[PDB]
Amino acid sequence: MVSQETIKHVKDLIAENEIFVASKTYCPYSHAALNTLFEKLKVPRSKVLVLQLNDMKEGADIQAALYEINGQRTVPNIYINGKHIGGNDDLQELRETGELEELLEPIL
Ligand SMILES: N[C@@H](CCC(=O)N[C@@H](CS)C(=O)NCC(=O)O)C(=O)O
Repeated sequence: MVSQETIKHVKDLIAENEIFVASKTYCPYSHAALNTLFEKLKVPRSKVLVLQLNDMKEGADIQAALYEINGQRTVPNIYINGKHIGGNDDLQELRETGELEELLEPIL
């Protein structure tokens, strides 16, 4: 299983960044989520930590830690202000119900 140190590291990165996005360079859904955040929602790049797990030594451990934490297995795995949003579909869902704006206010 994933070490407790890895779990702690991931929890820390999520808490230290207004928006946290576990991603993979070749993931169509990650491109979509980031496009929405940066271009459509105009979120400042400095407010988002984007980790391309497929390009990181600990990428695999981080993805397993995330499953341990929130039960999600896929990327993108998005958090906004420490609150787990989910994947791209989850992000788009919140926009359609008009609930994403209230979450981004403190960040924008
Ligand atoms: N419905 C999900 C789909 C995400 C998805 O399928 N991501 C792929 C990468 S393109 C994935 O995580 N596959 C399993 C893995 O990479 O471990 C979303 O909208 O985020």
